[PDB]
Formats: sequence, structure tokens, C-alpha cells
Amino acid sequence: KSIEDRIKNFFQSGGKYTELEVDWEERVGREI
Amino acid sequence: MNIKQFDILYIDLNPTRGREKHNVRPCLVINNQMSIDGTNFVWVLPITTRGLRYPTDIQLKTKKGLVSGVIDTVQIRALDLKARQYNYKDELQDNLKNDILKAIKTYLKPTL
Amino acid sequence: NIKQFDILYIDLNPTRGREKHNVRPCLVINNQMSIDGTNFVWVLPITTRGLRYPTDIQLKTKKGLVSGVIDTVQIRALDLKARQYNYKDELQDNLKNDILKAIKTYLKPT
Repeated sequence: KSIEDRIKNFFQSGGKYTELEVDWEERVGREI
Repeated sequence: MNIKQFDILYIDLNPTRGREKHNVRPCLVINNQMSIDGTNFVWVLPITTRGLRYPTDIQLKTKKGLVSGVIDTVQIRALDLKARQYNYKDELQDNLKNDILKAIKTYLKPTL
Repeated sequence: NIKQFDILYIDLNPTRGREKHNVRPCLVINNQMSIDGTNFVWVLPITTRGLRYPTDIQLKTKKGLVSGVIDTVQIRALDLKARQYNYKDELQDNLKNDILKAIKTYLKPT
């Protein structure tokens, strides 16, 4: 099965991604 | 407080911790409805108050004319809408929507 | 010297906190023109949590030097002129298309 089908089927069934933001909050240099 | 692809939001971009700074900045949402609803994250490009400088800059045009500036297509970011103050403000004009996505694909397209 | 699908250790908090304490593996996903023209990488996190979602991809690398789970839902653009980084490994060829197809699945209008 294709990964795009698997992702789409996951979300259409009601599957939820529930992670918090990963540990890259800070901005330096030209990041905005 | 519900969000769709190509909405312009003001979003708190500052770190969630050890911060006093809490101003919001305008951002264009570029991920699709399926992933917004499935994850509570938005993928955004920031809107910045300059003129066109860089070849990656796209001039912002909106449906209600409330936000102006340049879309910086380089600085993509996934943000958790449950973790940050955000506010719907405007929407991208329909005629720019394919240009945004084409610009994004340009940066992901692989090479031999 | 950095190319698409390289895995870099990047200092994700260079100015705050303990020295070289948040140095994490990241999968570069933007292409050569983008990296060289902007000096930003687009990265996905390589995490130590287990596989939980169909959006997750188990990392496989050419030298076996980095292990973990690629979370394709979170993406960020990092300025490598301002952050210390080190090339460590690179994605196996057979996973590259899956990575790009997952990303496209978040961008195509619903």
C-alpha cells in the first residue's frame, strides 16, 4: 500500500497525531 | 477559531517557555485541511514587512486587503495551534494559491 | 557540502541553556539549489520515541550511524550560517521517495 494512501486513510478514519512541538523552539541568525 | 489552508493568521512565534515576548506575527498557512484537522499543526510561511528582495519572496495579496508584505517562502515551520496564541485575519487570493505550492515543490524536487 | 537527505547533528539551542546540550539528529529535505542559494536547511526531526503513526517513517541510513523515527509532520527551516552542525550519515535511497510523498500529502489541497 502507498504511504500517501495510508496517511490519507488514517486521517479520514479519524486517526489523530497528538505530539507536542519537538525541541526546536529557539530562533537564531536569520530565522524568523 | 477554525483554520483552513491559505488563511493568514497572526500567531505567537516566540518560545513557549522563559519568554516575556508575546507579540504575534502574520503567517500564511500552507498545509491542507486534512492535516490541519488531523494534527492541530499548521505549516506556515512567515509574512514580513519589506519589499521584494529575494528570488524566493512572493508579494502577499489577500482577499480582504487587511495584511500586506512579502511571503518568505524559505522559512517554513510547523506550529502547534494548541500551544500558541493565534488569530485568523485574512485569506490568500485564489490566484496566488498554485504559485505558493509550486514554489514549495521547487525546494523539495530531488536531483540525480 | 550538505545535500538533500543528509542527516546532520545540529545545535538546536546554541545561545541558551547548557553548552551543546540540545544537539539533535535532523533529516535535510530541501534540495541542493535551495541549500546553496539560501544557506537554510529544511529538516524533519529524527526522534527516539517509537513508531506511532502512519506519518512516521523508521530511519534507515547508509552507514548505520543514526537510528530513530522520522516524524514527517513537523518541519522547520534552520539557518546553518548561525548554527553549529555536523554531517553524520545519509538516508537510504529506498526511503527517499516515501519521505517526499508524505510531505506532498500534507500540501495537496483537500
